[PDB]
Amino acid sequence: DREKLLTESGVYGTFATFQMDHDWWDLPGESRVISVAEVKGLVEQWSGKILVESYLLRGLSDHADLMFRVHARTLSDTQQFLSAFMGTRLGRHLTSGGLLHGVSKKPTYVAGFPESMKTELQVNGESGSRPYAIVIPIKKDAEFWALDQEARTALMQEHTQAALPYLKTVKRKLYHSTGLDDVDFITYFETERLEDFHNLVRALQQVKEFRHNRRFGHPTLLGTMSPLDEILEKFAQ
Amino acid sequence: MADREKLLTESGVYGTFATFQMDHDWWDLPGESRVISVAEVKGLVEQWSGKILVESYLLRGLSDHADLMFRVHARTLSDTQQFLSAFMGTRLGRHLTSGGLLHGVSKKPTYVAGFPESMKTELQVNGESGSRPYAIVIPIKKDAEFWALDQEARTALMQEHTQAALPYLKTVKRKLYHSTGLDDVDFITYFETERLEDFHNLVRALQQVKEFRHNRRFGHPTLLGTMSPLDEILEKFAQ
Amino acid sequence: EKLLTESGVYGTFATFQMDHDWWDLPGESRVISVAEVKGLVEQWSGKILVESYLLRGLSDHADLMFRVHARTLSDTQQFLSAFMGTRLGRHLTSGGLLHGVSKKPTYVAGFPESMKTELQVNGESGSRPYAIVIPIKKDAEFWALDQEARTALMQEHTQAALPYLKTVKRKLYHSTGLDDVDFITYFETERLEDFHNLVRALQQVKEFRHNRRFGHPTLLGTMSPLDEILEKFAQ
Amino acid sequence: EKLLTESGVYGTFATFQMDHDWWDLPGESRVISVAEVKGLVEQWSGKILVESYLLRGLSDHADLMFRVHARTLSDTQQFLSAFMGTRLGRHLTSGGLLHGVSKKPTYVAGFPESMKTELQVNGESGSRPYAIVIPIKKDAEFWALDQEARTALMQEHTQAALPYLKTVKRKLYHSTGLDDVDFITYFETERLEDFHNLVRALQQVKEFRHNRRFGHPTLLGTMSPLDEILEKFAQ
Amino acid sequence: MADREKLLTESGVYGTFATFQMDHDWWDLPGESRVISVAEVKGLVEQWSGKILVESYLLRGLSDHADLMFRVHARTLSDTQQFLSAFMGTRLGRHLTSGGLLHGVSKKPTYVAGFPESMKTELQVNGESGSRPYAIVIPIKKDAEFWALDQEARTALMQEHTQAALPYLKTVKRKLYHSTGLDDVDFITYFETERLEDFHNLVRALQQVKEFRHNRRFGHPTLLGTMSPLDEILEKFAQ
Ligand code: HEM
Ligand code: HEM
Ligand code: HEM
Ligand code: HEM
Ligand code: HEM
Ligand SMILES: [C-]#N
Ligand SMILES: [C-]#N
Ligand SMILES: [C-]#N
Ligand SMILES: [C-]#N
Ligand SMILES: [C-]#N
Repeated sequence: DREKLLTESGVYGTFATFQMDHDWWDLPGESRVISVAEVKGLVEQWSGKILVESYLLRGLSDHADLMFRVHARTLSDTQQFLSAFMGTRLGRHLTSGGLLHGVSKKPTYVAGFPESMKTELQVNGESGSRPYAIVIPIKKDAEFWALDQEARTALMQEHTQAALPYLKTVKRKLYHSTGLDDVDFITYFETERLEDFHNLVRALQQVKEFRHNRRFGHPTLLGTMSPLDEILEKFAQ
Repeated sequence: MADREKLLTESGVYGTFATFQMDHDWWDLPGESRVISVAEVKGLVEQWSGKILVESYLLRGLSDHADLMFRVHARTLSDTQQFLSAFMGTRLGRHLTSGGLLHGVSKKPTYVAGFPESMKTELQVNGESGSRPYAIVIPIKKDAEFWALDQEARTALMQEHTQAALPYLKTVKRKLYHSTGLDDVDFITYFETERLEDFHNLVRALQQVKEFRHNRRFGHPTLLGTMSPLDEILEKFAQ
Repeated sequence: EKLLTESGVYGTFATFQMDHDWWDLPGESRVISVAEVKGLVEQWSGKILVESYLLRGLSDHADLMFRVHARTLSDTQQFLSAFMGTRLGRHLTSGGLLHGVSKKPTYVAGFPESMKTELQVNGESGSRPYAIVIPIKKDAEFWALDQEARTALMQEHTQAALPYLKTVKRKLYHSTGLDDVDFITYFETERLEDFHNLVRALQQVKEFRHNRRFGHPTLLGTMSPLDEILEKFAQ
Repeated sequence: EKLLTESGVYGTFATFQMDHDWWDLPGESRVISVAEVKGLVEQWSGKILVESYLLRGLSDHADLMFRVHARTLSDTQQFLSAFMGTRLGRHLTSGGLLHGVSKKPTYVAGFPESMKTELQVNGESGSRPYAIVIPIKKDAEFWALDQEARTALMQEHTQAALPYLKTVKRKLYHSTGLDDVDFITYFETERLEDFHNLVRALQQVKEFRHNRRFGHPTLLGTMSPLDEILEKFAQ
Repeated sequence: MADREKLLTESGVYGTFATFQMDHDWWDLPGESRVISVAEVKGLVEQWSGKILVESYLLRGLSDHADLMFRVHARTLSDTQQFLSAFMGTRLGRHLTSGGLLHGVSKKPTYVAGFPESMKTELQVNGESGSRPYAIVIPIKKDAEFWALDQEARTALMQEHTQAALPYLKTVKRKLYHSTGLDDVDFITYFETERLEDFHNLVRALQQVKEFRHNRRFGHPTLLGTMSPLDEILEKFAQ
């Protein structure tokens, strides 16, 4: 039910990044192929309860080789899966990178937008395989929360407005992360055109809302989306 | 039989949050050797069950760079020190990197007396009846501004704080430790909940009151975990 | 070169540091590993451009840097993932990693016609020049400004730098959204004291105070062919 | 004794953490290592004073702390380099390291005569008391004030602390120029709840807002003879 | 015999500060093997005795996370690069974790000319005649404001700076390297002294002038060490 998890509300989303130790290559090739096999099996073992997608950060994001985007209706399940993964022979040679959670929620400000804008917001992304993926954690300043509903709705309409020209070439998803870690939002983007995504962020950097981002990125995780087998394959030969 | 509940609720009781992370080499130990290690620890906690209260949380896979957390109640910190030092001594403890470590006294309320009587009434309910609830720990440091204020001013801020939280008194258990002078934070807040989505909302609500902007440090780290008996946690390290 | 001057070309800066246990390897093993990499680079020399810098002894916690030009970052990813896969790469701790596309000038058009002319000069005729890389993040104020305001700030920026237009080669990469910086600046020079003066000069204009992040890290190295660098790793 | 109260006596705070690979050592080798250190300390007990604190289980990433007094830092350097040279010292990752000279009072003379009187009492009747160490750095503003202004700030500081003069011993080291802090504060007490109140009290005076750095780390430990501390690592 | 001092006093001479920390595995080497390693380095330095000047400082036990520091003078940084790369290559170097690394040009005074003639006279004095003095290194970054100032304003600030420091020209040797553009600081300051208490007072004095508040970065790290010949430092790593 990928359909259900990727779009519904109440679905927790977790982003876990990992980096491979050096002593992993001190292991003989044989030991490594077995290790890869263990993990692929574990992920397949969980495919019933949760969704797991893989990203190659190696060579695009500093100090990170692999990232999982995990959807689940409870974080407990996500915990059980991640603790197991980190337990495997492969997991034991991975230094845990960033770990961020956030629930997907129903839109809060879109209702107060022009009806013509709601129409355009119907489109989310393109039809693409092995797209780039970008993840940007966000913390708002105290000011942002002090604002009243009308004020923020105005800021968001300005945010949305600037982004409309990229509505097709950049898929987007927003996770509400407050209280589960040190950020207010987790933003997630898929795109085949990074030059568009770059322009999309400069455009958003010029709206008013932007200056309220006490934390913007750190880390800004850039990677290529790919099946788990092809990623681990690189660590076996 | 045993008034264990006193430590968990009484005032003057020091409360300590110690996190640990497991080394990679812990699995170089044979599966059997690891299960023996669990028993060593389980016994040690039981040996101390007279002097202190110890509760366990699985942080692995929810909190970055942390696998295990203990919430230790004790009427003096030397005792907590001895136990934690002993724990780190067990075979298992020898393969644990000490993570964050925070202390704080639980005290009788300072501002609640100046609230409306209807508010004092509602604050009697603390949490739900739940087993294996999520647990959250958020360290907090107030800015210099906050301390410069007078009692009346602060009493007003906290009354606003309480009001914002009222819709969540049931679905979120709470406890506050006074941590100033024992480390680099002023308070240690601790919460149990079965619905994190509520807790998320509880925090968005508090983010919008006045008091909030006086938190020079809020979280960093924000420790999220599952509450569970010590056996089941250590069991996981024996696969 | 097509990649070095045209727009739309991604530029990537990847830093590496050599592990201690690398020298525990026997002399033979070290030289064979060197050969593996040299081959990998030529293997990619068709799809991408790769240049090397010895940071060892000039930049802290860094021995080596690659500047990789490519029309897609996927290629750069594949190459870097491969490089770190070689026996040599397996003894390298990934240092800093930054990407940025080369873009068509945004403010130069609004400059005086005499200034546009002078900007045609970029650098000197030099081999094995020093190289410097300085990442930059602008503050929120800077983006809020209007085109005229920014066009003005940059014109003052350009003005301060004109006396160094000859002795300092320059290139600017637009890095926003691919990492935690807005620009990646890259400079080649034979005279660092000139480059030092160029930066002290720029520190005094208005624009400068809008650089929320300036350096961190400031990567200083000598430019050199890949062979000569790895050779030091063949002792 | 001699050193703990006179001026011109440098005081050094050194923290250490025991590595994991220490428990891979056989039990005997560890006791021999323990014996080594105990000897080195007694060997130096003539020239300098050294005291021990068990931070293990009270301060994160710290097991042991030394408070070393000496009339010159040269001596303290020699001792600390030697200590870290010992078999045990080789299994300790150095934590924080801070220096500060003990100096004669600067602001106390301008206080009320009744206040000078009360400050004569310093501490309690305690054995194996808790110890707290808090580094402090003042902001630029604090130094900009004139002597009269600061003297007022200190008098408000002193006033707030008077109720705790008996249950809390204090010592102040002047650390500017020997590291990245201006002051190192050190306190012994049997009641932490008192010390807690002492710090909550002082947080409310005016002076406090001038502390650009407060703690980081705030080292909490129990004071104990070196023998009983090392004993735990010989099991 | 050797005009070594060309580097220590001339302008246009790059000065580089490199710190190192000794790995744990260095003591796995047999005693004899370590002494040979010392000889290798002593030789490498003497091999370079033509092109550069190298001085050594023992940071072990005075500076956090650092054992050894080199102050290297060279007319080009490439030479310093090659030397440091060779040094880091030696048997000894292979067991050293590279700490901080900072470069800076020695330049002729910019503000001293605009001072009173009585002040220029006093500034002729630099330091004392002392052996094995303490050494301090403080990296510095000025804020944007400082550069926005005009020459006259900065000259005033520096004259106030100089004035505050006049009482210490005897007990504290000083040197200033202009570091902007070679790393993340604008200046590298270097001091030798037999009396740290004097150096301490010197810094409180400078903390009270106007100029000081423009130091966006001050120290971090503040490197304190004892100056000594390379052999006696390395000698300590052989026992
Ligand atoms: C085509 C691109 C984008 C579109 C259409 C878009 C639109 C929106 C909309 C409509 C909302 C609020 C809707 C609601 O909660 O009811 C929102 C929220 C948000 N967006 Fe975007 N956005 C885009 C790109 C981006 C980018 C590139 C970032 C980069 C950081 C970003 C960061 C955020 C954050 C942090 C929020 C949370 C604000 C809040 O709800 O309080 N968005 N976006
Ligand atoms: C159901 C949820 C909550 C309720 C009913 C509640 C209520 C209260 C009350 C009545 C006090 C004053 C008690 C006293 O010290 O006399 C207080 C203090 C405090 N609360 Fe909460 N609160 C809730 C949630 C939270 C959360 C979610 C946080 C932070 C993440 C938080 C942080 C604090 C802090 C730092 C204080 C100490 C203020 C001080 O004594 O100076 N509280 N709370
Ligand atoms: C001889 C030396 C230099 C010259 C001639 C020069 C000239 C220019 C020019 C003409 C532009 C406008 C680009 C455009 O219109 O898109 C520019 C942009 C820029 N320069 Fe330089 N520059 C020099 C050195 C430097 C240095 C040393 C730094 C930083 C350490 C730097 C940082 C930047 C940045 C961050 C931008 C992009 C600003 C923006 O597009 O918003 N430049 N430079
Ligand atoms: C019983 C408790 C305390 C007493 C009686 C006390 C009293 C004093 C007095 C009289 C001075 C001025 C010394 C002089 O004239 O040179 C002073 C200095 C200082 N105290 Fe305290 N204090 C106490 C606790 C604390 C605590 C708990 C802290 C920090 C958490 C602290 C931080 C400082 C600092 C940073 C200075 C140096 C100020 C300066 O010289 O510029 N003190 N103290
Ligand atoms: C006896 C001690 C000292 C004396 C006589 C002294 C004197 C001077 C003088 C005359 C200058 C002007 C140099 C020029 O024209 O370029 C200067 C520059 C400078 N001094 Fe000192 N100083 C002393 C100590 C210190 C200390 C202890 C520090 C920092 C911890 C320091 C930081 C600086 C810096 C950063 C500059 C460069 C400012 C600029 O060129 O914009 N000085 N000093
Ligand atoms: C915005 N997603
Ligand atoms: C609120 N504890
Ligand atoms: C300037 N590039
Ligand atoms: C106050 N020492
Ligand atoms: C002034 N050095």
